[PDB]
Amino acid sequence: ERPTFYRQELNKTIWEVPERYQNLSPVGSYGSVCAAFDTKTGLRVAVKKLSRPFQSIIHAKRTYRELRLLKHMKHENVIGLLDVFTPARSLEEFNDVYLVTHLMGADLNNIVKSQKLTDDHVQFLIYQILRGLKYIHSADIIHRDLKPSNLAVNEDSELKILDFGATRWYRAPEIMLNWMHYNQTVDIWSVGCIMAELLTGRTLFPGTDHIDQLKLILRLVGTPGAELLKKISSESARNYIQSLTQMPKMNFANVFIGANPLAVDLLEKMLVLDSDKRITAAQALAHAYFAQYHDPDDEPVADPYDQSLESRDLLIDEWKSLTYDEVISFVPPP
Ligand SMILES: N[C@H](COCc1ccccc1)c1csc(NC(=O)Nc2ccc(F)c(Cl)c2)n1
Ligand SMILES: CCCCCCCCO[C@@H]1O[C@H](CO)[C@@H](O)[C@H](O)[C@H]1O
Repeated sequence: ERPTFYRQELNKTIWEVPERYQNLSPVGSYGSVCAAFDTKTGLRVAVKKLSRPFQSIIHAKRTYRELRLLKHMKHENVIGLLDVFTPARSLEEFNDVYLVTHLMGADLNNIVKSQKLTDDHVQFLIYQILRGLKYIHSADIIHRDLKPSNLAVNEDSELKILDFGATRWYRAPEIMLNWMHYNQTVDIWSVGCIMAELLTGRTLFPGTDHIDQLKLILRLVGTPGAELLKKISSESARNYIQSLTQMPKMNFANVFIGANPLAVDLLEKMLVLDSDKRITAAQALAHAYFAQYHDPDDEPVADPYDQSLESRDLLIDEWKSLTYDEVISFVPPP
């Protein structure tokens, strides 16, 4: 039935968790996190107690979005939920939400440490990012903030996409410019930036501020062509682009000296200024770069995700009751 809970003071609050979660050890103070050992499954886990989840309409709305999103994500290369619990026995005593996931003690920076990786290692890591992206994108979700710190990787370089949200170095140029109709290929831009860095051992676009970032990008990809200029709604944006000194797109072979030509080719297809022209995640997985990994029969797709439900304007007690239903309805994975 209901598990037996135990109480323990941790992170300046009294945590109340199932007996199955042992040796809680704080690893951070959105919400505070402890590392634990799950005696039921035999896994090391991260247990997150949400901070102030139902303090305001906004916090309530965010708690619900976060829970619904994590419950929906069921893929090897994306973070998922091992468990969700509340010590509450009713809606009326319900106030705290805890989320449980695989403990991931390293991100892509922790494993890569500014060093060149081998080409075979890059194929495996990027393959996994694109396999997870195919799945996220198939749900009609855009990550919007893919970077090394949002990618968990175990010592065996098995990788999961996360969202915890220099922080600007992997952002698509349109995002830097506050465009308002992004497509999924904003994430593909980020993947190109990550991929370039893994190969070379160096940040591709290490901008010092917002405008320097755009400057570095344009130096590599070129100033916008006529086709792209035709798609610019903003009269000021237009005027500005028209007064630029046309630089040709650099040749990526003379930037990524030494690299597998297949890698250089993929990067050319990812880092195209015009978002409409960037390769998609599904296309990228079929690219010859990934021949040793690609398997069309095990690159699964998600059920559709309804984002209008979290975009409602509801009362706190309404979001709290809806979040409660989500807690109670959780079914752990096999
Ligand atoms: N700061 C916590 C500490 O980790 C502990 C923990 C424990 C249990 C459950 C979750 C996290 C954290 C890190 S990552 C995360 N949440 C998401 O990444 N959500 C999310 C949103 C949109 C997406 F598209 C995807 Cl792919 C993922 N929260
Ligand atoms: C200073 C020049 C910056 C380059 C302009 C960004 C081009 C990005 O590409 C643009 O993406 C938009 C956002 O989804 C789409 O609506 C457009 O169709 C697409 O061309």
